[PDB]
Amino acid sequence: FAKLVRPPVQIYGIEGRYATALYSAASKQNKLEQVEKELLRVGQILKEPKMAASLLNPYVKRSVKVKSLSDMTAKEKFSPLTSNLINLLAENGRLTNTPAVISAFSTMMSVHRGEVPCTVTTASALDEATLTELKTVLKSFLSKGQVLKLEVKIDPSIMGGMIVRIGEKYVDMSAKTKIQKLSRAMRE
Amino acid sequence: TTGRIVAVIGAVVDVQFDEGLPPILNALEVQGRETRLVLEVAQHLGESTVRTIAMDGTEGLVRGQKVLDSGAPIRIPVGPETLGRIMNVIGEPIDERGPIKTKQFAAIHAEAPEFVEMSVEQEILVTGIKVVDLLAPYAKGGKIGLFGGAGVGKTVLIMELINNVAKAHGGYSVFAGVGERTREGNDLYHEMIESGVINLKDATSKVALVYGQMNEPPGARARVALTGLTVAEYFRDQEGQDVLLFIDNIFRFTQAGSEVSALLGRIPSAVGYQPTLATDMGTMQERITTTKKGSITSVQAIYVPADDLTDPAPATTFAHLDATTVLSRAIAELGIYPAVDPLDSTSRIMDPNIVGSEHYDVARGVQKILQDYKSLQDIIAILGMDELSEEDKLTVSRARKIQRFLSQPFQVAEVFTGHLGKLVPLKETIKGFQQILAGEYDHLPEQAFYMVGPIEEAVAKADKLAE
Amino acid sequence: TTGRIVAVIGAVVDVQFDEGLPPILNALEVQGRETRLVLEVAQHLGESTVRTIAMDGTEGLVRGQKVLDSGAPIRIPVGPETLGRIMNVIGEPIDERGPIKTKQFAAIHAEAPEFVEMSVEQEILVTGIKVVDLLAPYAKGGKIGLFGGAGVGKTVLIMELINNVAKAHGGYSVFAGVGERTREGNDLYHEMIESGVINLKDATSKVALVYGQMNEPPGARARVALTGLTVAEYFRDQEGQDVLLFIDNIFRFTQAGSEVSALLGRIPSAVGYQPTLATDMGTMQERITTTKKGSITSVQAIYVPADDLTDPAPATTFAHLDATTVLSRAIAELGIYPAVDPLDSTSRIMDPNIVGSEHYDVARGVQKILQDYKSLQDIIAILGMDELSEEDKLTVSRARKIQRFLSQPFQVAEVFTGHLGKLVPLKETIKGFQQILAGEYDHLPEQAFYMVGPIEEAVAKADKLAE
Amino acid sequence: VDLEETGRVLSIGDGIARVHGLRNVQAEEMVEFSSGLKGMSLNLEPDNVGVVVFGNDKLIKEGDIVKRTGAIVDVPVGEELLGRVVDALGNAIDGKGPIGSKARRRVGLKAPGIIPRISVREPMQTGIKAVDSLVPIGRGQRELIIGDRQTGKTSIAIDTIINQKRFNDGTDEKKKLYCIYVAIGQKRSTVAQLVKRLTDADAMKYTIVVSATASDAAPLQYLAPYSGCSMGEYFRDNGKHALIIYDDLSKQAVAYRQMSLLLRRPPGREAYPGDVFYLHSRLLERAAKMNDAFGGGSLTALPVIETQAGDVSAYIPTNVISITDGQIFLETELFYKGIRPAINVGLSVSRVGSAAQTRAMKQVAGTMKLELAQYREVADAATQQLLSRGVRLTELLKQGQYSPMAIEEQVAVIYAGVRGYLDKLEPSKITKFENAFLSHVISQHQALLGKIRTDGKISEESDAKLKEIVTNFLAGF
Amino acid sequence: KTGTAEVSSILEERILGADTSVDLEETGRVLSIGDGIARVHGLRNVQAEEMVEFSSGLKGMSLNLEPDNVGVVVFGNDKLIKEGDIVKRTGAIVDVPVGEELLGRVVDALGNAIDGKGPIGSKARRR
Ligand SMILES: Nc1ncnc2c1ncn2[C@@H]1O[C@H](COP(=O)(O)OP(=O)(O)OP(=O)(O)O)[C@@H](O)[C@H]1O
Ligand SMILES: Nc1ncnc2c1ncn2[C@@H]1O[C@H](COP(=O)(O)OP(=O)(O)O)[C@@H](O)[C@H]1O
Ligand SMILES: Nc1ncnc2c1ncn2[C@@H]1O[C@H](COP(=O)(O)OP(=O)(O)O)[C@@H](O)[C@H]1O
Ligand SMILES: [Mg+2]
Ligand SMILES: [Mg+2]
Repeated sequence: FAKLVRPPVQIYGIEGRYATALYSAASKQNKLEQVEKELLRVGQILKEPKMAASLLNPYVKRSVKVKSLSDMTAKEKFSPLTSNLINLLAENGRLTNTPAVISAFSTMMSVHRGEVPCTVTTASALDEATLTELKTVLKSFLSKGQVLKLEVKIDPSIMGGMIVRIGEKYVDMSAKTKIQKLSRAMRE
Repeated sequence: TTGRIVAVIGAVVDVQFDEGLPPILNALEVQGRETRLVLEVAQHLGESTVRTIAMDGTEGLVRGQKVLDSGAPIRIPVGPETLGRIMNVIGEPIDERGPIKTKQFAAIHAEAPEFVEMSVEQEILVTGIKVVDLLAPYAKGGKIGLFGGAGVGKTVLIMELINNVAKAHGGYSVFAGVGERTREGNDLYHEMIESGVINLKDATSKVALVYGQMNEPPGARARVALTGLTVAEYFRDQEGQDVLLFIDNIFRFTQAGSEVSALLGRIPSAVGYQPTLATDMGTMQERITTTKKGSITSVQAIYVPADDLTDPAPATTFAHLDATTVLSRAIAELGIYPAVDPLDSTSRIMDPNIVGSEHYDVARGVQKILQDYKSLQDIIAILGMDELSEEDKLTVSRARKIQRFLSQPFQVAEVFTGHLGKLVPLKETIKGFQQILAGEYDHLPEQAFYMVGPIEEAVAKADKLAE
Repeated sequence: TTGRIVAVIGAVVDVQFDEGLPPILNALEVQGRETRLVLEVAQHLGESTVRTIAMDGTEGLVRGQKVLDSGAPIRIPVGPETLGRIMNVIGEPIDERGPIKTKQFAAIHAEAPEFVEMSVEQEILVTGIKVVDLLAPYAKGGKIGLFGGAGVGKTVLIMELINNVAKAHGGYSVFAGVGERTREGNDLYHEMIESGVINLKDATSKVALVYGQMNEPPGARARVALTGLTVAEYFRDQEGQDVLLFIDNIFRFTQAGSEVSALLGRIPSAVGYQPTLATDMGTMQERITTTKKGSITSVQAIYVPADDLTDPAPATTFAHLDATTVLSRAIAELGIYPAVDPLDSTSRIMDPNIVGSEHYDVARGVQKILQDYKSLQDIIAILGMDELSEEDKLTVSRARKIQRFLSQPFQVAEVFTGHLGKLVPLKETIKGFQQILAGEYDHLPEQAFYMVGPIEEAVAKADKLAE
Repeated sequence: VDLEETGRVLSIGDGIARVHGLRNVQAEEMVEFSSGLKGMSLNLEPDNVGVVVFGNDKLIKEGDIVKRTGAIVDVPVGEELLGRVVDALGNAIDGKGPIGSKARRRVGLKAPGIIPRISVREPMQTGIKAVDSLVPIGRGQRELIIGDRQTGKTSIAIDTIINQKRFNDGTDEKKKLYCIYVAIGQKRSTVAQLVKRLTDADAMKYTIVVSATASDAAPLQYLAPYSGCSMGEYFRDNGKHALIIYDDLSKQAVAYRQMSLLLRRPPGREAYPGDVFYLHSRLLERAAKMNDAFGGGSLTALPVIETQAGDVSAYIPTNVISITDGQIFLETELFYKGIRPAINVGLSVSRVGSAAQTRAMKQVAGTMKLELAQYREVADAATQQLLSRGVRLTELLKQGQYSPMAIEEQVAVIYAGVRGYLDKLEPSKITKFENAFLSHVISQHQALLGKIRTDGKISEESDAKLKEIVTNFLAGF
Repeated sequence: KTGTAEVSSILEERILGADTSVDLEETGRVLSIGDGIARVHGLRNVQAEEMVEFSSGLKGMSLNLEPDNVGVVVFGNDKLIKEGDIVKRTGAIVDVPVGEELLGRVVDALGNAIDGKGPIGSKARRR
């Protein structure tokens, strides 16, 4: 078979297989950025209430769906890769999980351009200076060229401190866990 | 309408109809086939796909062959021109005597007569056979189970029933052979030709044969009972007469249904039978009734797996039977014919409210005396014949005379007995056994009752052999 | 929080919370119903969906309907104000007497007592029943179990035990009827009202009733045993008292689980039972223990499917009991009542260091003679009781006398048979069996022992038989 | 197309359609297919709806239009149904016109709780001596009739129904009993003959017949008991007395097993699902006896079960024995021998109805039960006496067919038998005596029987006059 | 739901228009192989119970024709067959030689002599 080039992050499931096929197809020939832009475009194109209502009805024949999608793709001037992907999803009847593919490829493209999603959780918000030093130290955690994608949720359930996720790495300096640890130490 | 074969797993074929789907149970013909292949729809998988059970070998089919939607279920030729003609499940003749020419076609998937097309009063079918008509009368439009099935006279009895019913009441008959050995099928064809119930020359036949062979796929052996039912339903409704329908074998009907259910991918139920066993049997057995126009009396040959009467197959068929006949090897040894076990035979209508008080009392007396003789036979075997009283030797003599009188000579067995067949009416039988029980004939020899028609023939035989 | 129903299959409902997910066991309220429908959470499916079991009929649930999280598991009213009342799964009174006014609620899903809480005391509880007291002596504070198929005497025996034990009981009592007849619960309610054990117009009621009878869905039968357990636990832990917890029928707690397990998408285990049978049974049955904070003397009626003690449910329950009492249909067909099988029944306190040496010796002698009789039975049944040595005939006679003597007339059966209820103190039981064993009563007829109190009543019966 | 109140059949096959749409369809709601059938929406799934079709799946096709009716599965109930035959959905099948009913009741409605009920205090007369004297059935009871193939169970049910005419022709509204006969998985020929038999006995004017014969799809056989039970619950809740006879409840179990297996559910023991016990208890818990604060009505139930080769410890027989308030074990050995009704009084019990039995019958049947029990244990002097008396009683309890007896005649006959008047009569002639004796008391001495019936007891003067009658008659026989 | 031909290799081929240089009518590419069963992609013109021939010299009988793939049963050890192989139609249902040329010869299930007495005469074939 054709030795497909594997994506960086492995997505699994039906969306995973379709997205890995698309990523392998795009990586050779080199069209990942353009195909991602086209995928984002079709993200809205199909979302149109008329098109969505006409594509979620399984009683319109697959022939009509494929013809309508060919007309839409021609009317939008896509790469042959995206047009063939939409045709393939339509033939197999996998339109109801099309967004999961566009989502998957996004997750698959973000890692391609080097990104490590991050999460920070605190009892209360932060002052921008402290957020800046967090940015600096977390970028210290990463490697070379690996941009960071910070997210700062606020969880009052914890009683203070901080909780930080960098990919699968996890550091929990929250008051709640220290309280739990010390309390359990007492009871033993 | 035209679709394409998309899948072929064994005897299951998945077809795809881009235009319009055929309802369930229709028949589709595969175009591009050296011999007619018919597929019966059974599911609607969605995406315009249907799943069909094949009625013939699917080998040599290609993913994409065109399939033509007939538009109605399997339609067979029904009429008076099917009498004496063998034909498989889809109605094509297989006796190589040309097409079955008829002006009528009937779909094999019909519905049982509504609640108002139903006779509300029981009846009795007089077959002209002493033992059957006395100890186990055959209800009109009621299923009769027939046991034994091995060199005891099942075929000769079937042929005699055919002849009597076509001679007394004038109705015809259908013989649906479900899962039929081809050797025995040909043998039966020739036995019918010899005995005369089929006539290849003058077109005066009395039987329509419908063979679902034993090497047809499971989807064909499961439907031949329905083809036979259709052929008989024509005569009931359209001709307005009483028909006989011999189903041999019924266990093979249930077994083929089970195989089809498994092939379609359904979880088996009790002993690995189809989950739809009760309804699969009921949909057929509910078309063998006594409508207000005619009636169909069915005779199922029955096989009991593992000799277990509680196996789901016979446990489900016995729920439908309205009578029972038990041919026994132990009675063909004695030279009695038909070798019907007088005591093991049963009937639902053996009720004084249905068959009348006199008939009921005669039958009960005969059964009681036969049981008494059976009990006394142990004493004879052990303590010796001397030990009997005089009110027991008399019962032994009377029971032996009754056993002899229950035997009869058939019209379809004149090349086995040297006598001439008798069709004994009912009143003759009841009077004969009433007289024998009363003791009016205690002075005659036992052999004067062997293989004779009415009682007067026994008198004449006694005169002829004593003088 | 607020989620929306997405699936509603049988009694299993899927609810999607976009905001905070509820933990497991947490209860939810379906908003928009005529009555209160509580959904107990059971799984997290990902994508912010939770599968739940509905504590009431789910008909009328619409996809997209709104469900409101409650924040805590099913909390029921507990206290001394739940005595004389009738409750259901979710703590709602069903006696039509007003809300249960308590100042303390208990979640029905507490954890079992730790290991440092168990109590090792082992006393003997005298029930006034000869077979139970002699061979399988019940213990105070222990778990007891009555095994038996349908219609062998489980409920009659448990009502006799209610009567006896819970009349001579100064502590509280709790009857949880899970999956039994509703008219049986009504009869129990009215028997208690008449017997003074319940005061509808006072505060001297000593029995709390919980009821999830058979008419209720599978989600209510599963989680009603837990409600009874919680009501009993309060009276144990908090009030620090000695409780009686009768359950009937506990099989219906596991059965109900296997009804929802199928719908929870879990692979069935042995005979279609949920894969988690033993774990659920254990978590339920280890909360009924007698700890150091109090005592629970729980009697549980356990139903044996198709009279099969090899079934996973009774077979698993056996390991959670101190004393058993395998009621048998074979014995019940002989007329013996209670049909306790003396050889299947066991007990932990059948120890010479707890019951004594005369009690232990007598019990073992009775068991030995009954086992010898069981060994002989197969030969006795065919060859007859004449091909037996004299010692064997003596054993047969003694064993039959003992079998009959173990039968007793209960007071709760006064209506059935018209006899008079009898209690038999332990000393009288031991003395009577000593006498029968020694041979003191070999001149009496075995039918002189059938259904009598102490043995002197057997002697009086024999004297009356002589007349 | 309105994808909220209407959907399209995604996939038919097995008798379980999958529909796409019906976004506002309630669980267990009834929907109507385009062709004409009806279905019940079991599985509300995220993407479709599993509708069980109450009919033949042949008529349904992928693409058809399913329209929700808007109401939970319910059936028409009322007085308008008496004398009519109806399928499992309340649509008449006897062709006598539209059913025309004003009230509709849910088939899945829940049984009454613990407070509405009250102990069984009234007798349900069956006109069968063996049943009425030895295993009495009260009103509100659930008395299983369990037997084999052809042993006379439908005969018990039909004799009960035919016997209720003495009360349904009178004026006392507190004794009239309205019968319902649910026929499940049963030959339609038998149902038609049974309906003719009832019409000939003038027993249809107060009888409903619900049919789900063997040619009817599995969902209809699964749903017929609930339709019948709602038709009976109407009378129960309206202060009247009803008597529903499910026949059989094992055919319903087979239909439900088919339904479950076709849905790919985990088969259990004998391939029956786990819900079979719930299936039957849900149904038999509705035969209650309401207390006077709720009307005082009642709904008796006489479920019928067909054991297999006499196996009473099977799975479904044991479930229904754990659900019902008694038994009437009909034995095939006895039936074939000659005893009919072949009730095996040894194993047949009635836990509840013992206290509802009539005093006049109570006193006589008590000694009858003791005598039969003693005879059962010895099968010289006292032994010979017990054998003789037991055989007399056993031949006394034999009965004809479709000839139910009033309680007073049963009292007279059993009294003659148990007081030893037939202790000299040859054991064979007892029936000949019986059928003769009744005629005598049914002709000349109506005053005595009427007084017994009105007073509801065998008073001492009634006892003396009955003694005189029996001895004088036995003098000239 | 899922199909066995939805593997990312087939979808990759079809996305960039590489499915037109492969003759998916008389040839196929093995998707799976295991325990003597191969699942082949293609062979759109293959008849039920027809014999296909793998690239490695083995034979097989195509029994299960599903929408996505063909289930072939291999006539020998599946050691030699690897995912991605090439399977060619033979065109004819399985048949065997017949005649008096077989008498006294030990043959295997397909009419090949296994007694080492030389070739098998064989004038006629039979399905
Ligand atoms: N009391 C009776 N006296 C004489 N005969 C009887 C009596 N009851 C029933 N029978 C006979 O038994 C036969 C079957 O009776 P019935 O239909 O009541 O049994 P069943 O169990 O309903 O049968 P099935 O199981 O086939 O429905 C009848 O034909 C009838 O003649
Ligand atoms: N009425 C009869 N007279 C003479 N012979 C009979 C009669 N009935 C059956 N037989 C004998 O029974 C044997 C078996 O017949 P048949 O029933 O046709 O075969 P099978 O039992 O295999 O179907 C025959 O050889 C025949 O001689
Ligand atoms: N001690 C007893 N004396 C007489 N009969 C009894 C006794 N115990 C049980 N029975 C019989 O058993 C029946 C009650 O069975 P029960 O135990 O209530 O069923 P289950 O086992 O389902 O609870 C009664 O009808 C009665 O005839
Ligand atoms: Mg009970
Ligand atoms: Mg019946």
